[PDB]
This record gives sequence, C-alpha cells and structure tokens, in this order.
Amino acid sequence: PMFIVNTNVPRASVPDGFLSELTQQLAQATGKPPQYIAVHVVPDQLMAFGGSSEPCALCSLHSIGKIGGAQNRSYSKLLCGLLAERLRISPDRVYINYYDMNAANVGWNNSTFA
Amino acid sequence: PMFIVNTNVPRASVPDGFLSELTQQLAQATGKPPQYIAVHVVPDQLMAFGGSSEPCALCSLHSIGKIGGAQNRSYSKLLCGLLAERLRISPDRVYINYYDMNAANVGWNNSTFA
Amino acid sequence: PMFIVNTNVPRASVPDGFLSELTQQLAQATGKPPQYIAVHVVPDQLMAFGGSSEPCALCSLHSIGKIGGAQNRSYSKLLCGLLAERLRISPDRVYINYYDMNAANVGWNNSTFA
Ligand SMILES: *S(=O)(=O)Cc1ccccc1
Ligand SMILES: *S(=O)(=O)Cc1ccccc1
Ligand SMILES: *S(=O)(=O)Cc1ccccc1
Repeated sequence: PMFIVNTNVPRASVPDGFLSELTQQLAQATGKPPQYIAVHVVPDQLMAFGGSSEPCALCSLHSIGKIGGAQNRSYSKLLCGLLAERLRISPDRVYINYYDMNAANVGWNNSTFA
Repeated sequence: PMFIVNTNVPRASVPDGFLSELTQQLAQATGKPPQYIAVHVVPDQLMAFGGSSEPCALCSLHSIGKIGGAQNRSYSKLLCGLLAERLRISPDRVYINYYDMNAANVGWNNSTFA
Repeated sequence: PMFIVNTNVPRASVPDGFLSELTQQLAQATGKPPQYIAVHVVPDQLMAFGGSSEPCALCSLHSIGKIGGAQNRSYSKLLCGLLAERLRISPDRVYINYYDMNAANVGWNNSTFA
C-alpha cells in the first residue's frame, strides 16, 4: 500500500522519525508487511481548508484490499491521530482519500500485481 | 470536496486571493458549504503537455456526489476559465480528473463520511 | 493520458530530455497522439519505500481506455525501465497507479472528453 500526505505545515515542523512511524503504523494497521509500505510527505504546500490557511492536510491511502467502511474509519482515527500529535493538524482539517486498487492496476517491478 | 491544481506557472504569478476565489467559486459550483472546501495549488512544477513546457495544469476535483456528465462540463468551463484568467493557462493545456468518491472512502475528523 | 512521477531522486539527477522521452514513449505505448500526452516529474521528495530512503518512485498513469491487465504490465516494464536507466531507481522500489478514466470524468478545453 502507499500513503501520501500533503500539508501546509513547514518542513522544519515535521519531526525526525515521521516517515518511519507512518511505515510501522500502516504495516500494523493494514496487515501488509512493512517491506511493501510506501510513504510520502509533502510539506510547505499552498493549501486552504474552509478558506483558512491554518494547518491542514490532504492525504491518500491506496491498497490492494484492506479498504472498507470499518477499516477506513480505523485508518482515519490512526492517521488523524498521528497528524494531530506530530504535525499539530486538527483532525477536522484533514481529508484522506481511500482507494481499493485492483491488482491489475498497480504496477511494480516491471509488471503488476495481477 | 477538494480541488488540486499542479502547474508549471511560477509561484509569483499565482494571485494572492487565488485560493480564496477557488474556495468561493467551488462552494457555489458544487453547492457544498464553503467550510468543507479544500484547495491546493502547486506552482513551479516540471511538466509538459504535448511535448511543450508552455503553461499548463493538471488538476483534480474529488467530491462526494455532485459529479456527472453535465456537471463536469460545467466545472471544466468554470475552472479552465479561472486558470486562463488568473494564471494565463490556455484551456487546451489543462486536464481535470473528476472523482465521485464514496462517503466510506473519504476520511475526515478521525472517521469517514459514511 | 497523463503520467506523474514523484521521486526522492534530486532534481539535478533528472536528465535533460526526460519529459520528452516520457512523452514520446507514452505516445508509442498508449497509442494516444503525442499532442495529448501530459507528463509531470516531481523530484526531491520526502519519501520512503519499505522503511528505506534509497531511491524510489510513486507514479500514476491516467488514460481514457488503453488500461488493462496486459497493457498495464507493458506500461510497467516500459516505465520502470526508464526510471531505472534515467533515474537509477530500482524497479522493485516503484509503484504505479493505473486509472481507466471515464471520458465524462476528464476535463479539457472548457468541457470534457465525453
Ligand atoms: S500495498 O501492499 O497494498 C501495494 C500497493 C497497492 C496499491 C497502490 C500502491 C501499492
Ligand atoms: S466535499 O464536501 O465533497 C468532501 C470531500 C469529498 C471527497 C474528497 C475529499 C473531500
Ligand atoms: S489521454 O489522451 O488519455 C487524456 C487524459 C485521460 C485521462 C486523464 C487525463 C488526460
């Protein structure tokens, strides 16, 4: 699976260990081995949420399976939790798009997962 | 809903009120309250359209509902209009990906919209 | 169609001609006229793959049609080949999300492709 967070929070406010913590926590949350987890953080963005430029984040989680009503609620609690504690972003200023990708539609290592 | 514009236009050429205008125009266009609108502008990008590095933009609009054939035509006229007026990007050098998201697949405020 | 690559490889390591090569090769591979191909490269990203910050990439290819099991395998071989040769990124550290977009959901030139 892969997780991306885009935020207006400045690079200096992203703590050491953040990508590692996302990697570990997402492995645990999704049940994908950590070797598979891709994470990507994009600070210093020009973004607004409700017309306000206070800290916010626009994120995505793509996975082959492990995506669903209850699971996505759980991921959102985990991830908003991390963004609040680590980046000081209010959970109500975070959106996370979830994508259940078909294996045929995910490329890797010169091929796809199909 | 959330709107993202990625462009090779330089940051200095993005007008100061651009995020606020997008927010207001999208609230009007989608009928969603302005409090929910997220907007994200990413200038200075290394991109090409048809092999040319003249101004261009790659955009997305995600919404829970309010996505469809006629609506997307209307959004495309509105958004190309704004990109042309404010960023001086030709409409034929703009792509906008529209996504009709399920409420269960949009995380917000420690949960999802489901 | 449109191709985006986000990578932690630094800007200076992206060779001259890279976007043109992607344009040409994607025209050949997808069959789409070169004039319609959009390409976007985002270097210097803060990312990890399997907990490691060695070179990696997260990519996407959106197309109206020309997406499927065999086709995506072919795209993946092409694109991982290019990322390896040009950016020195190992194929097993690349993910590519493939999207078969409905024409009504792709805006261009004040309207959509529908
Ligand atoms: S993960 O193990 O689910 C692999 C993956 C899935 C979807 C997009 C990118 C990577
Ligand atoms: S909007 O009010 O439609 C909320 C939203 C929908 C989809 C993605 C992100 C945010
Ligand atoms: S391409 O010729 O397929 C046009 C396109 C399709 C999907 C997204 C963006 C552009």
